[PDB]
Amino acid sequence: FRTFPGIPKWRKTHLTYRIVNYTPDLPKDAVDSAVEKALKVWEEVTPLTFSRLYEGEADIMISFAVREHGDFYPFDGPGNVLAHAYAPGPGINGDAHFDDDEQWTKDTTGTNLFLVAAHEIGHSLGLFHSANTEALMYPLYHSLTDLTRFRLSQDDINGIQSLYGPPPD
Amino acid sequence: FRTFPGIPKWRKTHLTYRIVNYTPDLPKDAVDSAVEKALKVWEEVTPLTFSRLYEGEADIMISFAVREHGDFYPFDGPGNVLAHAYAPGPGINGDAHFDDDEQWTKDTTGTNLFLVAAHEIGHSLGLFHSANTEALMYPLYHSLTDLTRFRLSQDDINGIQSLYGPPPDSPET
Ligand SMILES: CON[C@H]1C[C@H](C(=O)NO)N(S(=O)(=O)c2ccc(OC)cc2)C1
Ligand SMILES: CON[C@H]1C[C@H](C(=O)NO)N(S(=O)(=O)c2ccc(OC)cc2)C1
Ligand SMILES: [Ca+2]
Ligand SMILES: [Ca+2]
Ligand SMILES: [Ca+2]
Ligand SMILES: [Ca+2]
Ligand SMILES: [Ca+2]
Ligand SMILES: [Ca+2]
Ligand SMILES: [Zn+2]
Ligand SMILES: [Zn+2]
Ligand SMILES: [Zn+2]
Ligand SMILES: [Zn+2]
Repeated sequence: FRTFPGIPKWRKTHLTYRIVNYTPDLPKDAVDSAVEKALKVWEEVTPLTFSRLYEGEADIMISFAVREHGDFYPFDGPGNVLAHAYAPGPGINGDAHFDDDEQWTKDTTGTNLFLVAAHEIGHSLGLFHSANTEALMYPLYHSLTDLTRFRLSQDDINGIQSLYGPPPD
Repeated sequence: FRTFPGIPKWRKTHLTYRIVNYTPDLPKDAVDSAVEKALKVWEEVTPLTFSRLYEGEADIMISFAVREHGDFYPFDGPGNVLAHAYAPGPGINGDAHFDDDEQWTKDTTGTNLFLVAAHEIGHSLGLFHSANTEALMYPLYHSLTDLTRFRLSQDDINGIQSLYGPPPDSPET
């Protein structure tokens, strides 16, 4: 795993998230579920808890975008960069952006929203790209048919606990 | 990507550089622009920033030299070795020297100063020679045309970020 104990991690255990907009690719219920599931992968092995907001600035602002979208890193059309996120902090830090030029799907027939969102929130919590190839934090989208086999790698758990510790239970 | 033995890296996130002398090959402003652009490629993907000094010792002392020049490794005349730089650290470390027996150029008609300067500053920041053929840090200068297309390869990016991490306000690229 790769962390950089200069860069601040979140100073609190309870984080807020807000889904700012929805992709035409999927039913709003699936976006909500994918995000919820992605957040749970991390709450499970740390003492981090999350709550949703519908107005104001949540710590982790989640949005779909295309090309230029208000930050210094424009998306690139179809494929390649699927989404990006910023490490802990105020403002844009902790935010996660998803490229709508990708076809977001609940299965593996396009870009699986859940898996990429899980990786993105990784970034939102202070995790950087892992060198380990089976890690969720590995920067490579494998059109991984077996979503039924997904499991956070020991590397991912080791990395996120390095910053926040284990769950209290 | 490779690092120097022992992972030396700068501890400060902000470094100073000073251009000590100028080559007869190019006007001074073109030398300055090539160096600025060479520093900029790395600034863009790390938390590192740089500031120019015009007197005294900057972390990264940049100079043109020929044959013996006051250090352990004399240059070798036209061709072959083009420049050499030192790993992060005090004094001579972090410095970058360019062989003036090469024809330093703004384009590809001679040895592109920008390109070799970018590889040298790589060295000054802690990166060693990549075994990956398309990495700026591959130790071979080549028959490249499009300077316009220039972008650090992922291997160079993963190298320098393994050392410094990415820009604080930026995603990992
Ligand atoms: C080294 O840069 N690589 C990158 C930059 C960007 C990324 O990691 N964003 O978080 N891409 S990506 O968008 O293709 C990507 C994003 C999420 C992911 O989840 C499993 C795997 C790959 C891969
Ligand atoms: C033993 O290493 N081989 C070497 C030693 C020396 C070097 O790497 N200086 O940094 N050379 S070189 O001078 O030919 C060289 C320098 C810069 C460069 O930038 C794109 C490509 C090649 C190639
Ligand atoms: Ca894209
Ligand atoms: Ca935020
Ligand atoms: Ca879409
Ligand atoms: Ca020095
Ligand atoms: Ca030479
Ligand atoms: Ca010359
Ligand atoms: Zn963005
Ligand atoms: Zn990523
Ligand atoms: Zn020298
Ligand atoms: Zn070199």
